[PDB]
Amino acid sequence: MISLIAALAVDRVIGMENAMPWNLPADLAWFKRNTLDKPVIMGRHTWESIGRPLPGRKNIILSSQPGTDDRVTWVKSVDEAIAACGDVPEIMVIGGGRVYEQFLPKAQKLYLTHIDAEVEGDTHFPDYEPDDWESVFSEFHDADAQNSHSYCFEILERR
Amino acid sequence: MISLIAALAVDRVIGMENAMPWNLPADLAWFKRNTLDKPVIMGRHTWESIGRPLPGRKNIILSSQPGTDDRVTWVKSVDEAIAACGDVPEIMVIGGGRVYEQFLPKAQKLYLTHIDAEVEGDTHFPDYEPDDWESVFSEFHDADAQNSHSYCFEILERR
Ligand SMILES: Nc1nc(=O)c2nc(CNc3ccc(C(=O)N[C@@H](CCC(=O)O)C(=O)O)cc3)cnc2[nH]1
Ligand SMILES: [Ca+2]
Ligand SMILES: [Cl-]
Ligand SMILES: [Cl-]
Repeated sequence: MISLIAALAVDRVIGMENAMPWNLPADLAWFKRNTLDKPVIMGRHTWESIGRPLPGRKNIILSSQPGTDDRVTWVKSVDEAIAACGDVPEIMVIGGGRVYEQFLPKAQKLYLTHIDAEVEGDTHFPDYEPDDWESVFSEFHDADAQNSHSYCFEILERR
Repeated sequence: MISLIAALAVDRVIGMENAMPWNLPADLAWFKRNTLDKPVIMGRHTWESIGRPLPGRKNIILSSQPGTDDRVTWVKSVDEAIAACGDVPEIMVIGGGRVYEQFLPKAQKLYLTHIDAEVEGDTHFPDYEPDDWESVFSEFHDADAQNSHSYCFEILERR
């Protein structure tokens, strides 16, 4: 099955190119715990934000352009990307925006981090109609010495 | 000599009730490059925020309270903190606010990172007179894929 994981600010704004104005190590640990040992599919901007292959995961880059690197798999289409993953229980789609747009319709699960931050932004996580999704897990956390803002982890299941 | 190093948001804000709302790996790399192989003096709250000893530097904690950790050196006064540095050419003071206020009078150099971020702070860098310091290095950078805000590196020397 296919899953989407993302960090959303107020109004569902997500990053486009520059790094988001927040510092949430708790959220990065959550991203890690949930994607480890799984293939991850991402767009070119996400690849640049990351800066190197995510370890312990199969890195698949979906893009209309040229693979600048031999350590990851570069695909030009969604079907190629899915194929690249092979036969696994869960495929993780890590963004950015267009990439989430493309896999949404095929997704069965969503791992979202809702962050209490108002950021001005162009892109938004695709519109998802909850009556179509079941919220099965939600856990809020306050900001602290290590996390710049309040955040709530949430898992949703496609009904 | 004694130097102070700090990251300042607009209005000299240096800390908030929670972690600062930004993600600036390049600033962190500049901090490391400038403190590596040097003794570092910090207050207890800064220490708590860090979590561990900074590798490759001698860590000195200035605080009225007793120890807590055996991997660093705990001191009770500024004189004590200085003496514990020994014979080194430059001592780095890394905050917070109170520590910076107390050591400014003896400092000859400032390594500052001005970050374009408007936040409500809790603590601020002490007020310094621009006429008393000479900027001998400055370098501006916009936010990018990995850094959330624009920032400018600056080194000032006491006139
Ligand atoms: N929840 C969630 N949070 C995010 O921050 C997020 N980021 C992306 C894309 N951006 C990034 C940027 C960096 C790393 C990263 O360095 N992760 C390391 C963890 C290292 C660490 O814990 O510092 C990884 O190993 O997963 C991951 C995704 C996608 N989905 C997200 N989803
Ligand atoms: Ca100058
Ligand atoms: Cl992308
Ligand atoms: Cl402190």
